[PDB]
Amino acid sequence: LSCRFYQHKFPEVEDVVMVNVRSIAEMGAYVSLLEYNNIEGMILLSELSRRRIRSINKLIRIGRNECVVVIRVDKEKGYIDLSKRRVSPEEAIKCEDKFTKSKTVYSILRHVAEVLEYTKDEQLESLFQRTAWVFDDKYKRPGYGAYDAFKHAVSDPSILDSLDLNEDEREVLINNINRRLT
Amino acid sequence: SLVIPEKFQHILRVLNTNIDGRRKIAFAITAIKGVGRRYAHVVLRKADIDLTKRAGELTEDEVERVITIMQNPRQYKIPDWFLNRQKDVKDGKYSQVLANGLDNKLREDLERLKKIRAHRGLRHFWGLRVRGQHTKTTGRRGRT
Amino acid sequence: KVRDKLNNLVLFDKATYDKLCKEVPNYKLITPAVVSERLKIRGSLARAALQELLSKGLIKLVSKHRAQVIYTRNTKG
Amino acid sequence: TSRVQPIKLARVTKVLGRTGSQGQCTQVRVEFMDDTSRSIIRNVKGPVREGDVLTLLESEREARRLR
RNA sequence: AGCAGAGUGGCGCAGCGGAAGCGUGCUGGGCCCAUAACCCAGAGGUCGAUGGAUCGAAACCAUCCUCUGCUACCA
RNA sequence: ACGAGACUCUGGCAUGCUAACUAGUUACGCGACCCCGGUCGGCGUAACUUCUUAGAGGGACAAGUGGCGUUCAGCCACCCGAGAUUGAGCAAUAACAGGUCUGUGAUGCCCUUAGAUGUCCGGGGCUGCACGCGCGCUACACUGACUGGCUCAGCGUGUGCCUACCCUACGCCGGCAGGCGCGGGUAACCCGUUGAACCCCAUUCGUGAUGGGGAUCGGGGAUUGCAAUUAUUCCCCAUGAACGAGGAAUUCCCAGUAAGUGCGGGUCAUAAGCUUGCGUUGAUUAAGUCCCUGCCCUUUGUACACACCGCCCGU
Repeated sequence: LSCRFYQHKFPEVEDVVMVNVRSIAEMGAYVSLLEYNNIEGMILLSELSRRRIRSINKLIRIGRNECVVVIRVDKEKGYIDLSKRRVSPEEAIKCEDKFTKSKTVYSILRHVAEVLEYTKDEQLESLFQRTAWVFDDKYKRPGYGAYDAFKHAVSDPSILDSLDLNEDEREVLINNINRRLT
Repeated sequence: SLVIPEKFQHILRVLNTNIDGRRKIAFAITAIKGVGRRYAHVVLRKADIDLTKRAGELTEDEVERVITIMQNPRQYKIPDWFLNRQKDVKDGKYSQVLANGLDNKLREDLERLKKIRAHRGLRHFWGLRVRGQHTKTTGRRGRT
Repeated sequence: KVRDKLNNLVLFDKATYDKLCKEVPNYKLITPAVVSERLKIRGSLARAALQELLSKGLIKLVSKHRAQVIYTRNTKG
Repeated sequence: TSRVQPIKLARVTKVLGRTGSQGQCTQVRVEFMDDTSRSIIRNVKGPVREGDVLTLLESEREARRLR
């Protein structure tokens, strides 16, 4: 069981993403966006570094994640062009923190989902919409509007029970937020 | 027929080993150590069992007849040259071994060679090749 | 990158039989490969079911070969 | 970008020498069909004939040399 | 004797729920007529230890051990 | 004047020429089966070279047409046309401290010559394994694996001097590897119309280290040889490991070509994962370049000439 992290199916242009590299090809390289349900991406050979490289696997490092910026996307066709050269050194810590909050939210909701025993794609998307995407749209922040909401809801059960998802599933989610997020 | 029958036994516990029932009966019985592809066709030809059925729907009397063909294959008119263990150095009998006699008799033959101190036994004790082939270029997974 | 090791049933249960009998004669192209993909059964089992449906007369033959066979539905008119 | 350039198709008039580092490119003299007076030079990859009409994604650049 | 830091490949170091890596050292191969530079691959890990929470911890909990930052023999 | 070319061999065609019971074709008769007509690599004999064999001659030469070119050498496309670039053989001056004294009763010098570095017999070794490297073979599967049936070739070779050891149709026995009395060929006659493999068709298998892959290993039976153990080889049943399309780097090739697939010869008493030939199926891409690795000619530069893998300055 797996799905996308945020409510957007494909990210917008000039947006930072953390992506997992899969294989290296001739014109580009095949990657997998872990926060967008492992969709197909492309990184260019000339875009890997601003200076002269000596080997392809100087900067490939197959299996380890990296930070990229979306240069051109195609929402109707499902193609995203990634960029490695156009990144700032100060963006890496904020991207890592955002991915940390997103991955702990995904792990907590996956744990709550396997407790509640709801194994379906549409039902799992409904659980995400009733659990995290509602507060994300309420706080108007794609990722920063969720972890602060769990941090407030760990101490405020009235703020926790604002979403009308269920009763026993809401109690299980509150128990998971109380035990994990401390 | 093609619908699953009642008491369709999935896992078959035969001769203290694990046998899948989803495989063909000419091939599901080949998972037993000691019996292979060629001798499996003879056994299901002596017994009146067709080769078009899976192993998971057969019952006690036919699998019991097949186990009798396993244990005593000589007097069901299986030819003597079809066997794996012939003309024994201990007693001189023709027999087919099914993993227990096979494993302990292979172990007893290896300790017999190691006790008799033949160079086949010394090569088996050292952990080398016995059939007389070149070791200079191959066998690189011997020891670290 | 999910593996999802397929475990195809060797024979039909209850739901597969009427699911086949209601949906397979309502499809455009029928081959044992696409029957095994859609109904998560074995390849030879799909061949036996298609031979049964051919003997029943609800499927017309198009071409036969030792590699694969081609089957299609009846005309709805 | 944010601009869809309409695709124009052009027919050659004369083939020139083969350019490129390995000699894999070729200089051709193409001409437009919406107004048959304009002649530019483009870089093509692959074998071309005389009277062979090519598709052009853009109609604004000019042919550069082997470098 | 009192409070804190560190305990991770031969060496130094990053890490905090889904999970053994980095720089360096060693071995081997390629490139070349050959060597040095350059590239590739691998071996090398009780993550100091005990019991427990958790579906699941090297990290969370309590203790001890080893080396340091401050008080110093305080009767 | 040598080299290139010129020259030779082979392939590609000629219903024209010479010829065939050690090659066939076409007609005729007989015989066999079927429903009046088809099949016979069944039997036998009246012409012939259409198939086959191999001899002499012919044919392609930029020959024609349209362009480019100083309209000179030549180039491009097209028509008629079996081919408008088939493949090999031979291959100059100069030198290499290239390899061979283990090809030779070809060989200078040195060593040794009866307790022999000559020679012979018996046994062993050239195969022995922490590891690295090169040439190759089988596979990592469903364009597939197994099982039946259908169905098509060409190069070859064959009873040897001391030298004994040939290729094989046919009958029986045995699952098979194999065994015995029987017939031909010293070869277009006999194996043989060389019923080859890949392919073709029809079942079984169903994404599973699986019916892929056959390494390792146990037991048994035959053949060769005086002798197999460190299994010569072959056959039968078990045993079913690694391997999920392969890093840096690197090899070969452009038309019946690469590649897949099998058959001959060399070694051979027993004998091919090698090599040389042969045949079947049969493609992708390209008609260019000097970027890489190198080669040919002219000009220029040089402190080099055992020749840049050279020479040389300083702590």
